Amino acid sequence: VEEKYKKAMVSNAQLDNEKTNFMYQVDTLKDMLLELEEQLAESRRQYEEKNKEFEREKHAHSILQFQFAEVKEALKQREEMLE
Amino acid sequence: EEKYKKAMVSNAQLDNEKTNFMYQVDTLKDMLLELEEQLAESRRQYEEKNKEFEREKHAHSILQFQFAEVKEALKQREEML
Repeated sequence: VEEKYKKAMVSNAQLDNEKTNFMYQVDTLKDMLLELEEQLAESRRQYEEKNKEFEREKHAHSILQFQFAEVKEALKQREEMLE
Repeated sequence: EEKYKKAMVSNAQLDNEKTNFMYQVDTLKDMLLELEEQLAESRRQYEEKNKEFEREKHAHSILQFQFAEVKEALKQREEML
């Protein structure tokens, strides 16, 4: 039937166009997904590299606290010995 | 009225393809939300460390000066012995 087949290929156009829109949609989201992955990986590097600096510092700093508390004591004992 | 069979088959196909894309949109949307959550956290974690590292460096300087003074104040009482 002319009219049944008409509506059908008219529907075929409706669908095929709705489909490519959803297609263009998922790909758009897919891109965003990977874009964010890139950013997240960037961010993880930063944190890691800072944390590494912060450790080197906290370590070095901790070595001094030791030597200082050691020399502070000796100093106190030279002032003690004379009085 | 003979290809009308195949127009309907092509139609049901397309409809279904549309549905599968729909589900994809949904789950991608979820993933994305979960992701900026993570990204944001990471960025926040960085910001606290950078602060933490500035604090450390700063304290580490203060000490370095104190040590330098107390080690030179000690040399003048061990060169005396």
